[PDB]
Amino acid sequence: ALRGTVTDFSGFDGRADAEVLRKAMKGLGTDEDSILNLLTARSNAQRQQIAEEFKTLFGRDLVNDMKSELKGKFEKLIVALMKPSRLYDAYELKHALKGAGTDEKVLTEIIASRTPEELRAIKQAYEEEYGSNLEDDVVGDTKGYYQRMLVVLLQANRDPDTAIDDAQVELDAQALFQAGELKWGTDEEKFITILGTRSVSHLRRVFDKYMTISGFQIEETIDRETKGNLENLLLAVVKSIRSIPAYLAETLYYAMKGAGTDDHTLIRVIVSRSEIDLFNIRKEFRKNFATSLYSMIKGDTSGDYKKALLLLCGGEDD
Ligand SMILES: [Ca+2]
Ligand SMILES: [Ca+2]
Ligand SMILES: [Ca+2]
Ligand SMILES: [Ca+2]
Ligand SMILES: [Ca+2]
Repeated sequence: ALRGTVTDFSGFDGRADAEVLRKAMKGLGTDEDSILNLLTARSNAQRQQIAEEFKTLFGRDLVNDMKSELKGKFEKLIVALMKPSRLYDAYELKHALKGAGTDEKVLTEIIASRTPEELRAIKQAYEEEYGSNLEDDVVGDTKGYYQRMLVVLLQANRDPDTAIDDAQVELDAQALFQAGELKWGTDEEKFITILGTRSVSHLRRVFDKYMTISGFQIEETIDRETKGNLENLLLAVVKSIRSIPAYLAETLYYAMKGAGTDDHTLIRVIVSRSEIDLFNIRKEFRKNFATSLYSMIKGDTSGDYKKALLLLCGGEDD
């Protein structure tokens, strides 16, 4: 059921494509249109081969060439599109941790919505690319229970999905009830362990049972019990447990919504998910926000940036 919007090009000719790209940048000016139309029509793996051919044919670096030709957000998008899939998330994480400050929004968004299998891969790529340990970096840049919850998640050791044990579902729902609503203060340690290590199928049942017992959806309790980064993280985990696509569709909505656009987030979610579940994200989006992702992007963005974006997204109605 998980569908992306970008797939492998049928009659792919890495060499032919490279020539088209050279021609589009050679001499005075840039044919941004041909670049944009070609790249959003190739899978990430094909973009990498195109980059290889371009280098053996011209002895020039494609990405470095595009960076000198392209400008602004269009450049940022195309550059993101050229990053190998297995390196992109690591790349975004590294840059969220970089600088004096730390972009918790990015850490929270990626660590909460990625599966353990994905976190495992992201950690390997991170280390072999930046020569640093992802966990060490996160710990060094975060504090309190927010940091603890991230580290628990980074262990990529969530319980596997097996037959649901009802007594166990009851036990956990009551535990969460006593750890929050019935407690003076909050036992965050309890929330972290349960929310961070139980299997996804188990927690979905726990969320429902928790509603029955308390009359509150777990999200309401989280909002009532916590605040700050921890709150954001816990809501992200809960939301992702329920549906990653729905969670990401929501992240997108709020990136555009307001005034102006959180282009970094808009670019990050579309590119990182283009070959995973961007189609599903499209569906959850229309259902929940009554708008088509396409129409939303088409109204908040402009220029080639907007054209490339819509081509990667697609489906005006879906
Ligand atoms: Ca030129
Ligand atoms: Ca530039
Ligand atoms: Ca309380
Ligand atoms: Ca709150
Ligand atoms: Ca806006």
